[PDB]
Amino acid sequence: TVPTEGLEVTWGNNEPYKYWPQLSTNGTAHGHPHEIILYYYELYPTMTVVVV
Amino acid sequence: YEHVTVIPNTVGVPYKTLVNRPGYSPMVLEMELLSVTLEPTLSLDYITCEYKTVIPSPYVKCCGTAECKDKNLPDYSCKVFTGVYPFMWGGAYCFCDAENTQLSEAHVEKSESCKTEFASAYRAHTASASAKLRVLYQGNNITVTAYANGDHAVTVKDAKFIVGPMSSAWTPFDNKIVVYKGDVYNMDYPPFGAGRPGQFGDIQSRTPESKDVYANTQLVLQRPAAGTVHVPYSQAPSGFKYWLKERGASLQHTAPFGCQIATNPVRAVNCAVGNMPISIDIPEAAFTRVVDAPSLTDMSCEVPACTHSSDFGGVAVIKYAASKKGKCAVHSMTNAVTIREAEIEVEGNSQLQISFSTALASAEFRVQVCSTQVHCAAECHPPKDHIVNYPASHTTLGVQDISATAMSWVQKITGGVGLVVAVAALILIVVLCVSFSRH
Amino acid sequence: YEHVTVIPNTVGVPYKTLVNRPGYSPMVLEMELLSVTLEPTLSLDYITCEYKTVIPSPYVKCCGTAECKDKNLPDYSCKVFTGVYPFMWGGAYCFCDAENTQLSEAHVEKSESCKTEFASAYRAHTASASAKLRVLYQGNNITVTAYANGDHAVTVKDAKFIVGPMSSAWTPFDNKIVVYKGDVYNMDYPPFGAGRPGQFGDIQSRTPESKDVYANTQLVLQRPAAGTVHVPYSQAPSGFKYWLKERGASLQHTAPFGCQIATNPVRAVNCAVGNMPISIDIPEAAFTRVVDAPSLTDMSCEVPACTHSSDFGGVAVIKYAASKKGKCAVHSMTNAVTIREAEIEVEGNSQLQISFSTALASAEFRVQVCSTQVHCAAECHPPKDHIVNYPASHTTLGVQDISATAMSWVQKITGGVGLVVAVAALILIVVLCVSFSRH
Ligand SMILES: *[C@@H]1O[C@H](CO)[C@@H](O[C@@H]2O[C@H](CO)[C@@H](O[C@@H]3O[C@H](CO)[C@@H](O)[C@H](O[C@H]4O[C@H](CO)[C@@H](O)[C@H](O)[C@@H]4O[C@@H]4O[C@H](CO)[C@@H](O)[C@H](O)[C@H]4NC(C)=O)[C@@H]3O)[C@H](O)[C@H]2NC(C)=O)[C@H](O)[C@H]1NC(C)=O
Ligand SMILES: *[C@@H]1O[C@H](CO)[C@@H](O[C@@H]2O[C@H](CO)[C@@H](O[C@@H]3O[C@H](CO)[C@@H](O)[C@H](O[C@H]4O[C@H](CO)[C@@H](O)[C@H](O)[C@@H]4O[C@@H]4O[C@H](CO)[C@@H](O)[C@H](O)[C@H]4NC(C)=O)[C@@H]3O)[C@H](O)[C@H]2NC(C)=O)[C@H](O)[C@H]1NC(C)=O
Ligand SMILES: *[C@@H]1O[C@H](CO[C@@H]2O[C@@H](C)[C@@H](O)[C@@H](O)[C@@H]2O)[C@@H](O[C@@H]2O[C@H](CO)[C@@H](O[C@@H]3O[C@H](CO)[C@@H](O)[C@H](O[C@H]4O[C@H](CO)[C@@H](O)[C@H](O)[C@@H]4O)[C@@H]3O)[C@H](O)[C@H]2NC(C)=O)[C@H](O)[C@H]1NC(C)=O
Ligand SMILES: *[C@@H]1O[C@H](CO)[C@@H](O[C@@H]2O[C@H](CO)[C@@H](O[C@@H]3O[C@H](CO[C@H]4O[C@H](CO)[C@@H](O)[C@H](O)[C@@H]4O)[C@@H](O)[C@H](O)[C@@H]3O)[C@H](O)[C@H]2NC(C)=O)[C@H](O)[C@H]1NC(C)=O
Ligand SMILES: *[C@@H]1O[C@H](CO[C@@H]2O[C@@H](C)[C@@H](O)[C@@H](O)[C@@H]2O)[C@@H](O[C@@H]2O[C@H](CO)[C@@H](O[C@@H]3O[C@H](CO)[C@@H](O)[C@H](O)[C@@H]3O)[C@H](O)[C@H]2NC(C)=O)[C@H](O)[C@H]1NC(C)=O
Ligand SMILES: CC(C)CCC[C@@H](C)[C@H]1CC[C@H]2[C@@H]3CC=C4C[C@@H](O)CC[C@]4(C)[C@H]3CC[C@]12C
Repeated sequence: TVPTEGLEVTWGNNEPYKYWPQLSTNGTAHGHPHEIILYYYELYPTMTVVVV
Repeated sequence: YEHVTVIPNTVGVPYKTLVNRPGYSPMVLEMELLSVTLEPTLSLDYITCEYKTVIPSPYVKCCGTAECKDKNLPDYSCKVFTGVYPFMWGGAYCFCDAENTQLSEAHVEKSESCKTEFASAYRAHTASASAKLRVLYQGNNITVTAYANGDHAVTVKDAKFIVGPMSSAWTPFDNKIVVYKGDVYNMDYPPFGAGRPGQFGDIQSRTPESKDVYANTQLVLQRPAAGTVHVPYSQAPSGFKYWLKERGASLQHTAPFGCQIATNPVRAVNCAVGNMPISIDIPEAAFTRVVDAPSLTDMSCEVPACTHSSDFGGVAVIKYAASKKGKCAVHSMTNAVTIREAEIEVEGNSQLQISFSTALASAEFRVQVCSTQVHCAAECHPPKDHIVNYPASHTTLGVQDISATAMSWVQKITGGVGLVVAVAALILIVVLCVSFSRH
Repeated sequence: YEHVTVIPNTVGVPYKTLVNRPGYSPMVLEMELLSVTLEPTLSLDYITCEYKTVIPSPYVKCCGTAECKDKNLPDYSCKVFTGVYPFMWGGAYCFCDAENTQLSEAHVEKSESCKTEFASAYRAHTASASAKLRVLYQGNNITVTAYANGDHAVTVKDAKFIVGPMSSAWTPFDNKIVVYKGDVYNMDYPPFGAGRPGQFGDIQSRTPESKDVYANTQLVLQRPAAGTVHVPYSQAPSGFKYWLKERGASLQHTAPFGCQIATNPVRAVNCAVGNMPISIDIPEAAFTRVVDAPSLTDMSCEVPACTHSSDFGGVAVIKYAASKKGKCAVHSMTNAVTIREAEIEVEGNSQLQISFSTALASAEFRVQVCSTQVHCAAECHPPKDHIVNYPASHTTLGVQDISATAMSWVQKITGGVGLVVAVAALILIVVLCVSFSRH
């Protein structure tokens, strides 16, 4: 699981790989209100429910 | 002119600042921290290594009892055993058969291998942070290496740089550390002269070549087997070897904030913690007056593409009509979006293209091209890839920023419901006013 | 047996501690701090010294205008003066009467004296304390040296000592210090690369052998004076020399707590601040059983003379029944009185004499010898000398809880006033009971 701050993974003797998530989602930020809330929930799943 | 700014400590992400000197054309400086090194100052506590049990040949008194004398040797242990009848290859050692005694002695010396295979127990106090900074100054890439304690002045191309003091004093090293080869460990080693057998630091010495040796290995001599001349002993095995087989994970694999731990000298590199104040004294020769810089009028912004992909996904095309040929520094007027280009050459009536990175659902922002501003609005789409191998170039955004047409919607909803509330308030107020007229 | 105690961090004042092991004769240990050293860990910021101005011979061009280029010398300054008509000993040097030019160039480099006469600007982070302690152990007087950071357990005569850690981290050195030869100054020297002319650090270098010199002396060339071949210059004098003539008092004379300061390495010897924990692991062989130690009876105390001054102004004589011949420790049962001697030989029915110091006007104390106690009473006279040149040997001044004798005046006054108040209260209570007893 890659958190927001990023994940560093060392595999054997290889140089470590670094991964960061980006704002990917299956919703849309300019469509119907339910698509809106789906996008706005998928990006920030914790405090979107709080604000809603 | 002295310009003071603050940049996050993250390594490899350039940040751009607007030096705005009234009476002169705006200047844009892009600075990127290529390497930040925290080198703690180490006071060596001691050196641990593998011990060696020195056992000289036992003495065998054929008819009589042998006795020994105490010695100052690091772990000297002697014992006399009675009623031994040892045998050599040719038969019994000597005539007297039951009165024979064996004097057996042993001690512990730090091995010669302590010169090369050893662990150093150090104490660390404070870090003298240093930074390598890449600055896009006057269109050229310059590199300044400066101590980040706020007290080093580096002058390049007549421009003076003061770096530091770093906001956060956090370091991955605690007070007491252990260094072995290229690995650094954070452990509370036992105090000097009070080591424990079979664990780390059972044998201790201040320096690898020091002749004094504190060793605690529980060297206890045992009775030799009947008919043999060997010297048996019960001893806790070298704690250095047990630590080596059970080291665990080093700091470079467990340090927080993604710090890279190195040795010779001990360094912590690229810790993305806190931020860095940077003060730049820029000479007058680097500035251009507003009347000599181009004047841009009748400019408009269009956004052919925008995706918040953390890799400068948005593109802006701006039409301008320049007063005369020249160069001018393009800078974003908001913190939510960042422009890759620092300056653009402009000439006549034309269009210029810039690439920007953002996290906004709708990229509504303003761009200050030369001394004027142009407003851009965009319909931005999410990227299809979930994971990338580089940190986001755009900045984190607040509550109101991401809201876009959802904000347009909550405007309608709040307006309607608050209108209902206002109508109710008006009805209540008029009813109260009428009520007070009836007394 | 582990005994932990605390002694004030003063030098030259012995302290008595009582090791009381049940089933064993009490032991007393006298500990005295001979030297407490605070050694800060220094990272050399830079080196300053006296600069030397190098001026090549001026270039006199007769019938043409001389021109010079910029050079990367530390403070290179170059100028051309027109209309010069220089003279040598044999007459005019330049035939062309006018239009002659003189090219004058000069620069600054650190002089050779920087290898001997220099001031080192250091940064101080944290001191690693060390302590030398004299212990009165088993009638012998031994000396033990150990770091005072709660570490470096040191074994002498099988007795294991752990010194510290210091109760206070106070150090006389600020963050930045300047060391010249043997005087260290708490000076906030200018940051490297940002020196100022005519002050400390106008010329700076990282290490005495470094070729990297940053010099800021505002060296300005002036016009030659009317037919001479010299090259004048107006330059701020060496700020290092001005600092030398204006050093003031060093930390050796201005530090509080009576700290002494030494260099090579930099130490703060004998700082009387805070206190010191001491842990002692006494071997079992050290102690003597109660049955073998003498048991004293018929023990009484008297005081031939007492002077409540320093240096043990009181003398006491105690009579005992020694029972078996032997020796045992002598201890004070109260802190306000301190007995000089630690152990005494008792034999037969003789009497022993002890020396004690106190700030008490009325000595009221108890003395423990060979596990049995006596009460000593004395009236102590004030000393005649107003000032002595050694620290007070008694523990401290009295507190409100401990007055002198003839405090019975206070008892009598309090008793009389309280008795009047109490009889008044009894009368009031009786009257109130009568009043409430009506009807
Ligand atoms: C194979 O490779 C390994 C890895 O490099 C080698 O190990 C190296 O061995 C060297 C030789 O011993 C080590 O170098 C020095 O050895 C000195 C021997 O006396 C030792 O004294 C040194 O330690 C001091 O200097 C260090 C650097 O300045 C300090 O960090 C250290 O704290 C010591 O400094 C003293 O500290 C006390 C603290 O109380 C102060 O009071 C003193 O004033 C300080 N004095 C000075 C002068 O500063 C140092 O160890 C080298 O360290 C070691 N490698 C590592 C990583 O530790 C093997 O030797 C090699 N194989 C062969 C065959 O050579
Ligand atoms: C006349 O007499 C004076 C004194 O009365 C003499 O001055 C002494 O000169 C010596 C040699 O010049 C000095 O000894 C060393 O000189 C080294 C020259 O390279 C210098 O580098 C040394 O300093 C480093 O090493 C020390 C021990 O290893 C460290 O304690 C010290 O802090 C320095 O260590 C690093 O230095 C670099 C420098 O850039 C820093 O970046 C690091 O951070 C430092 N690390 C640490 C862990 O500290 C050392 O000075 C000697 O010091 C000096 N005397 C005094 C009191 O300073 C003259 O030589 C003499 N002249 C003649 C002709 O006799
Ligand atoms: C423990 O160690 C001391 C010697 O150690 C030395 O002194 C320590 C204080 C310390 O600094 C050490 O680093 C240092 O090496 C042993 O003896 C102490 O010193 C003298 C030795 O002769 C003892 O007797 C003294 O002798 C003086 C000369 O005859 C005499 O004048 C002293 O009495 C009078 O002196 C002062 C003047 O300075 C005077 O004003 C006073 O009125 C005082 O009576 C003194 O008797 C000391 O008694 C010893 N020190 C103490 C504090 O008692 C000591 O013997 C040893 N322990 C054992 C068990 O042997
Ligand atoms: C947007 O929609 C996408 C498609 O609807 C989502 O992708 C799907 O996401 C789910 C859960 O997030 C995945 O389900 C998991 O599947 C794995 C195994 O599937 C993978 O491995 C097999 C191996 O043969 C491979 O054939 C598949 O194609 C997958 O690559 C299970 O082990 C898990 O338990 C779990 O069921 C889907 O696999 C995944 N499909 C695809 C095509 O991506 C996407 O997650 C959505 N995004 C968001 C933000 O919701
Ligand atoms: C000033 O320096 C920046 C970045 O610093 C550079 O980075 C190093 C990796 C070296 O290249 C050094 O020269 C220098 O320290 C320069 O920006 C970078 O320019 C390079 C090439 O001009 C870009 O590489 C390309 O990137 C694209 C991205 O899609 C790839 O497709 C290409 O294949 C190629 O790799 C690089 O992306 C770019 N980075 C940034 C952050 O802009 C800059 O050009 C330079 N300017 C001057 C005047 O020297
Ligand atoms: C009412 C319906 C139609 C739309 C409401 C959408 C709201 C609830 C959505 C819009 C997208 C969301 C925000 C977009 C950006 C930010 C800033 C970030 O630092 C924390 C999450 C936060 C604060 C999100 C929380 C929830 C959010 C505000």
